[PDB]
Formats: sequence, C-alpha cells, structure tokens
Amino acid sequence: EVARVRNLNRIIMGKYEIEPWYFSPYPIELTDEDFIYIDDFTLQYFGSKKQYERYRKKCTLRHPPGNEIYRDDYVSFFEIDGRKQRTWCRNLCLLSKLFLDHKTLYYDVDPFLFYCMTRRDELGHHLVGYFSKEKESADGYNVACILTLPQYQRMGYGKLLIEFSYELSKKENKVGSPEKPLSDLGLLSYRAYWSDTLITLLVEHQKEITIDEISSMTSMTTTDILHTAKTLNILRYYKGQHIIFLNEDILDRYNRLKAKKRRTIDPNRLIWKPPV
Amino acid sequence: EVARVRNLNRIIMGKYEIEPWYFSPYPIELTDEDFIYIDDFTLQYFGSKKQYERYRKKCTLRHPPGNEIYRDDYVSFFEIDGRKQRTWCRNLCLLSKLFLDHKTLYYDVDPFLFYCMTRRDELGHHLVGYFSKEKESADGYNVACILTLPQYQRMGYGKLLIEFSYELSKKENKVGSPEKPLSDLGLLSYRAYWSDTLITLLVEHQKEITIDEISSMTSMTTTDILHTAKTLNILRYYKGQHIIFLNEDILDRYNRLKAKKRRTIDPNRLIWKPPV
Amino acid sequence: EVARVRNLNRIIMGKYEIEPWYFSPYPIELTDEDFIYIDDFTLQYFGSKKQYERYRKKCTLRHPPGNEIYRDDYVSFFEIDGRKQRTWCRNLCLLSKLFLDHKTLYYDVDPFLFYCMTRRDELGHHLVGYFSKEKESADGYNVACILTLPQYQRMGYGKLLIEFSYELSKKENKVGSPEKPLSDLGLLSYRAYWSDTLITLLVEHQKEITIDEISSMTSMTTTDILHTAKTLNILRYYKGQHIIFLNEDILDRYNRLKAKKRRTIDPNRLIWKPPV
Ligand SMILES: *C(=O)CSCCNC(=O)CCNC(=O)[C@H](O)C(C)(C)COP(=O)(O)OP(=O)(O)OC[C@H]1O[C@@H](n2cnc3c(N)ncnc32)[C@H](O)[C@@H]1OP(=O)(O)O
Ligand SMILES: *C(=O)CSCCNC(=O)CCNC(=O)[C@H](O)C(C)(C)COP(=O)(O)OP(=O)(O)OC[C@H]1O[C@@H](n2cnc3c(N)ncnc32)[C@H](O)[C@@H]1OP(=O)(O)O
Ligand SMILES: *C(=O)CSCCNC(=O)CCNC(=O)[C@H](O)C(C)(C)COP(=O)(O)OP(=O)(O)OC[C@H]1O[C@@H](n2cnc3c(N)ncnc32)[C@H](O)[C@@H]1OP(=O)(O)O
Repeated sequence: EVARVRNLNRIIMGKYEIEPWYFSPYPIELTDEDFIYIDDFTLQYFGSKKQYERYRKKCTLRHPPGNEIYRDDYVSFFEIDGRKQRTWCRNLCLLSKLFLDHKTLYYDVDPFLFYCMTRRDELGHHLVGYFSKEKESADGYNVACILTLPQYQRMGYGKLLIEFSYELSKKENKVGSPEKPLSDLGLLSYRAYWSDTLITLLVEHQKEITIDEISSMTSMTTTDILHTAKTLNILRYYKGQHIIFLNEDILDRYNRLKAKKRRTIDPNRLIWKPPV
Repeated sequence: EVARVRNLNRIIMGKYEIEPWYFSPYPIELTDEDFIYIDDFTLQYFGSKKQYERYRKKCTLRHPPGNEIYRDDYVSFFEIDGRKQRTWCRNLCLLSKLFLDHKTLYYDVDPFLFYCMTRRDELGHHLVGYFSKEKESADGYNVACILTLPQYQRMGYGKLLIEFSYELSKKENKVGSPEKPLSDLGLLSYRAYWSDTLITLLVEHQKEITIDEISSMTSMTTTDILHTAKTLNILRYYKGQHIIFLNEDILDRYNRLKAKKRRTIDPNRLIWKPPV
Repeated sequence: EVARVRNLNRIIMGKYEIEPWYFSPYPIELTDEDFIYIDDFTLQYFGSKKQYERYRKKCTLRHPPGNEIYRDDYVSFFEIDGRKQRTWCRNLCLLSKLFLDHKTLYYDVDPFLFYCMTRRDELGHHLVGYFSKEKESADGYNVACILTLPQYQRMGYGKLLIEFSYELSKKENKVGSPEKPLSDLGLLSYRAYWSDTLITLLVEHQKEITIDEISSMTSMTTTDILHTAKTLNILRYYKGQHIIFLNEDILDRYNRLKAKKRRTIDPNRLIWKPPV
C-alpha cells in the first residue's frame, strides 16, 4: 500500500484545465488526487466534480458581485468592496496567488477595492481579469495587484485593466503608479502601456508636450513619464521647460500600434464618483 | 538519446509518497529519476531504494534524538539542541524547506532548539511535526519555524505544537509570539489558536478578564490579545481597565469547540526547567 | 472539449531535457504543451521543434558572443558587456531564472558584465555556466549572480567560476565578495571554496599567514577570511597580529583535496586589464 499525498497540480475552471505557477494556501485536504474545481462565477473551490455540479445548479448571478461602473460593447468593469464581499474576494485572492510569487494574506480583504473585468458575448459575462487597489494608500499606489487569468493572457486584456486604473486616478484628480516591487511580467506590461500612451499623445494631441501637460492628461507620475521618455529618446528642453517631442520613430511606432486594431477604454463610459 | 535531468517531484517516507510544494537544496545529483527516499526515523535521504533498505536494517533508536520532556497517552515531545545533533537537525530542515517558501540556511542548526512531536501507537513513535526556537531571540520570538508533515496535516497536530510552545513560555515567565512574517497557513493557525484560547478562558475561568490576567495565564502578548479580542468583538472597559467579556456568541463558539472532542496539552506533564 | 493551459515543465537543450526548479517569465503563449526548445548556442527559445530546427541551420558562431579573455586546455571564459549583447544576455537571464528563487528583471542587462565559461572538446565549445557582475557595485560585490547549468552541476565547474571571479578582483587590486543574500547552494559552494583556498595556502605557501597577507593573495575580504578561519579552528595571535596556522587536520584536508585531482584556474592565462 502506497498512500499518495499530492500537491495541487491543476485547477478545472469551466472548460479550462490550468496548471498553477506557484503554491496557494487553499484550505483543502491533501489527497491522492491533484486537481480541484473552481466555479467560474463564484470562484468557489471543490475537491469533487460531483460537489461542484451540485452547487453549479443553484441559482446565482452570472457576473462578479459588485456595481457595474463601466460597460461598453466589449467589456464591463465591476467595483467590489472587499469588506462587503469577503467570501468572493477571498476566493479571488486564492486563485490569484496561484500565479504570483508573493501576495498579502488572502484572508484579509477589507482594506481593498477590487475592479473586475468581464468580456461579454452571446453566452453572457466571463471574468477575464482584475486589479485590486488599497482604499487608503500611503504611497498613492493606484494598483495593488493586477492579474489576467492565464487562459486569457496575451489577448490585450492586461492593457485594458491598466488603462482603466488610470481613468480612476484621472477622475480622482491624482497622479498614481502601481505598487512596487512589480513582477517582471507586470513591469514589462506597464512599460509597454506607458510607451504606447506617450506615443499616442504625440500623434493625436500635440507634437510637443510638457511634463505637467502629460501628467494632467494621463495621471502618470513624473518619474514614470521621465523613465519612459528617456527610453524612447524623446526628452528635450523647449520654451524654458522639459518636453517630449514627436519624430519619425514615434510616427512609425504609432502606425504599427494602430495597425494592430486593439480595443481601448472609453473615458466617457466611466460612470463613477470618488468616495469623497 | 535524450538525457533527462529531473527535479525532485516526490519523496518516499514510510508508506507515504509526498509531492513537495517548494524546492529544497538536497545535496543530491540530478538524474533521470524524480524521487528520493526519506527514512522516517533518521530523516536521511537516499537516491535508491536499495541504499535506503541497507541503512534501514541498521540498529537505530525509533524516535527523535533528544530528551523526552513531555509524555501523555497521545503524544511525546523531544527537545533537541541543534548543536548536539547537527546531522539529524540538518536533515529535518531540508525536509521542512520542501513545504516553506523561505527558510534560513538549512546547514546552520547550532543557534536553534528543536521541539519534535511524535504520536505513539501499537507500532511505537511516529514523527508528525515540530517547531524550532532561537536559543536567543532579540525579539522574544517563542517559535522560529513550525511544521506539521503534510501526510498528517489537518488532524489537530499544529494546534498542539503551538499550545506546547506557549507552555514553554509560561514556564519561562515570559510572553512570546511567533517570528514574523508568517506564511498564510501559519497565521491562520495562530489566529484560530488565539481565538480558541480566549473563548475557553471566558467560559472556564472568569466571565470578565483583564489584559494582564490573560497575559499571565497564556503568555500571549498584548498585541496578539488585542488583535484577537477586536476580531471577536469582546473588548471593553470595566473597573478602570480593558477587559474581554463573555457573551452568547462566545458561549456558542465554546460549545462547538468542545463538540469537536480535540486533544490538548496537559501543563502538568511538562517536566522541564528553563536554562538559567 | 477540455482546453489545457500548461506551465513550462521542461526545456529541451541539445540532448538534455531539463525540469525547471522555479518559474521564469518567458514571453511565450501558454498552450496544451509543456516544453520549449532552448538553442544551446544562441539561447533562443522556441515553441516548436520545427521552428527550432529552421533557426539551427542558420550560420552562427559556436561560442558565447564576447571576448575570450582566458583559454586553457580545459575551459575558456568569455567577457560580455550586457549593453552590447542585449538579446543574448536577456536569453541567458531567462534561462538562469528557472533555477533561482529570485532574480532582477531579466530584461535590463545594461548594468552587467557576464563571464561565461565553456568546456571545449572534440566537438567544440559547450556553455556550462556563468557569473554576472555589476559594472559599478556600491558594496564592492565581485559576483552578482552565479550559475552552473543543471546538466553540468556537481562536476567542479562552480568552483572554477568562483576562482575566476577572484582572479578578476586580484587583477583589479581590490578585495571582493559575492552579493548577499546568497541561495543555500551558493553559500555552501563559497564556504567550500574559501575553505579549500586557506588550506592550500597553508600547505603551499607558508605555515603561518596574516590576514593582510591572505587578503593580498586571494582578494577575499577580512570578514570571509575570519568566518572561514573560525570554522576551521585555525585563528591565532602570533608576532603581534592575527594569523591562520597549519596543523595535522589541515594537512589531512589538503591531501584529500589533492587526491580528488580537480582542475583549477591558471592566473597566468588571464589576459585582461581592468577598465580604467
Ligand atoms: C502588482 O503589483 C503588479 S505586478 C504583478 C502583476 N501580476 C502578475 O504578475 C500576475 C501574472 N501575470 C499576469 O496576470 C499578466 O501577465 C499581466 C497582467 C502582467 C499581463 O496581462 P496580459 O497578458 O493580459 O497583457 P496583454 O495586454 O495581453 O499584453 C501582453 C503581451 O501579449 C501581447 N498580445 C496582446 N494581444 C495580443 C494578440 N491579440 N495577439 C498576440 N499577442 C498579443 C502583447 O504584445 C503583450 O506584450 P508582448 O510584446 O510580450 O506581447
Ligand atoms: C513560522 O514562522 C511560522 S509560519 C510558517 C508555518 N509553517 C508552514 O507554513 C509550513 C507548512 N504548513 C504547515 O505545516 C501547517 O499548515 C501548519 C503547521 C501551519 C498547520 O498544521 P496543521 O494542519 O496540523 O493544523 P491543525 O491543527 O490541524 O489545524 C488545521 C486545520 O485543519 C482542521 N482540522 C483539524 N483537525 C481536524 C479533523 N480531525 N478533521 C477535520 N479537520 C480538522 C482545523 O479546523 C484547522 O483549520 P481549518 O478551519 O482550516 O480546518
Ligand atoms: C548569487 O548571488 C550567488 S547565490 C546564487 C547561486 N546560484 C544558484 O543558486 C543557482 C543554482 N545553483 C547552481 O548553479 C549551482 O548549484 C552552484 C553554482 C551554486 C554550484 O555549482 P556546481 O554544482 O557546479 O559546483 P561544484 O563546483 O560542482 O561543486 C558542487 C558539489 O559537487 C561536488 N562535486 C564536484 N565535482 C565532483 C565530481 N567530479 N564528482 C562528484 N562530486 C563532485 C563537490 O564536492 C561539491 O560539494 P558537495 O560536497 O556537496 O559535493
């Protein structure tokens, strides 16, 4: 007799069978099986397909449990107060930890707001990703953690999440930046976003733009703007202050960007007021 | 010809075949096999079943190599000076690292005492878990690391380990708390222990108890007591100082606790004097 | 229909099929397969054997892209400026992260020099390992990261890498030490190197040696020398200063060392000048 004591090697979420990148503290018994079921609406975990099915039949809403503060023909965003949806948010944090090297104690969700993005199609809502945000951040971080579910990665969803986080900051009349340190995956996504943003501004708004003007338009911090401008070699001094400027390289990058036919966030569709 | 260079994907310990959660620096060659044998008495590791068997036949004690400072009809605890049992303790630390995200250099065991708990039955002693403790802690930490072997997890052993660590502190006439930061699994276990402890005191000892009284009786720190009391909503001011108090919720939690018929540590059976 | 979304569970490098120890941010799509190909010359990654083959046929150099600053009948070392070989060095850093718990953002290679060691035989050059080094280190660290590829580990290559790093420091007229914190594997390798070095000096150079003399001869720091001397019990006071001294234990260790017939670095074959 050999008694197997297995690690969690796969989660079953709808039709997807996903392998974790890191360990996550699901409060489950270790057994001779190496899978659990994750319900794609409730995020509840189950050791058995039968227990999962039983709960699946129950009458539940088919989208994240919060206020829909943005809705276009491609995506919705739901704003959730961790304190008001403890169970669901804990479940979200356990799922997220499978794909992060480190993360704060999953159980304590009260200090956070969660902004969860769904794609909608003929079958309704499907959660594709989220970012959390501290209700009160000493450092003015506008994102605490950010995740695109692995089955949906590299489809442009992460960039939509980041863009949305800056629309919140703009509505708040504040600059902001993601919490440090960032994973390599996160930092490379932010650098691409920051780069695409400056490039788009230079072609669509004005050929020369000051640091203050960029900050006002984007809610990016001075530090992130300067780092990005130096990487693109577009930092100059004109009319007594620092600017970024348009050149052939930037025009070329812009046209390649547009060629990709990506979706973006429409600021006009954000129906939201800061807490005051 | 394909030469496979495998990671350690399973350890064989008695009848158990256990999958690691994290990497551990066993000083072994990488080969086309992905298992090692861990002897459940010596904790020695072997690349081959045959080498393991050879050493298994040798005449060895059948419990951890230290002084038995506690023995009841359910468990024993052995106190081991890392400096006096370097090999065995190094082996214990390698095994433990398989289930921890981080851990101090496994090789340097001299600064630690190890308290190892066995379950005893008709077959003798079986190591189920341990906690280490710094001989000298600047922060007064009463536990450095704590582990229940995975094949024995979720059976109540972790709570026994924690309870024992506080009996040491009480005998020492000191308050103490586990080393921070704690893993999520560790912190949730401590919170349950702290919660069960306050609840039991309120039903069994006195309906209202001051912070000083709790600390004296439990060796819990002021900080851990207050955090726990606020979570349970039982913090008040009475007769000129802060207390915790009994209510219907607490009574209900107590009866559910007792219903579970758990084993506890008997302070009378701890035969031990602090180093002086 | 079950859609599998797999983690990277094996890399194929020449004839070797290697299992990663940790996650690494290869910018690849997650699919129903769990392998990638790593070209053993370019370090480029490929999702398909066919794409790999296509690029393999192209005319490339068959050794690392830098200056060969050391060449004996066993190994070569190539010095590479990260800024001058960004692609190759990024690829090296992704490969290395598979075997490290943590590592700086793989993409930013400009601040580093890479010293890459090959073994040469009838088939030419084979990369077996490397160490990186900050062009400018505030702490005077003489190694930033160090790695022997897993298929080549425990063959003595790591010790050659370390020995080479100290020959650079000696040529620079500086003491140095590896960046902290070190992995357990790294620290145990350094301790063995430091120990073998002091033992060899005592038998081959002088029976009693001062701290200054050791530092001058080895580029080891005072701290690493004292730690190593205390571990070996060879620290004394003689003629008004601290020394290490030879004894029977040391002689015995030396003869066992020589018995192993290891290769070493020949300082005479390092053809190199510091940047000035
Ligand atoms: C916390 O502080 C922040 S740091 C922690 C970040 N989270 C984290 O590490 C969790 C795991 N990672 C992720 O969740 C995920 O990697 C993100 C969230 C970091 C990024 O999410 P996405 O994958 O969704 O990002 P995208 O917007 O898709 O961009 C990624 C790359 O994929 C390419 N892409 C995009 N759309 C594409 C289509 N249609 N076809 C092909 N390729 C596409 C993008 O170009 C982009 O960058 P690359 O140049 O590498 O592709
Ligand atoms: C260092 O600083 C400390 S932080 C590092 C902690 N270590 C660590 O992370 C290593 C890996 N983890 C462990 O070793 C392990 O998870 C512990 C030691 C943290 C906890 O050990 P146990 O698993 O043994 O703890 P228990 O006392 O069993 O309690 C755990 C949960 O299981 C439930 N339980 C208990 N007995 C049960 C029976 N008979 N039947 C069913 N369930 C039982 C308990 O209720 C308890 O909490 P849950 O509410 O999640 O169950
Ligand atoms: C950064 O700051 C530094 S800390 C990060 C270090 N890197 C890291 O962790 C990455 C992963 N690890 C490695 O790459 C690797 O483990 C090293 C680089 C740390 C060590 O490399 P090697 O494996 O090549 O080291 P060696 O010189 O081989 O010595 C290792 C042990 O193997 C034994 N050995 C050596 N030659 C042998 C032959 N011919 N036969 C049998 N055994 C041999 C050595 O004795 C040595 O120590 P042990 O006593 O454990 O063997």
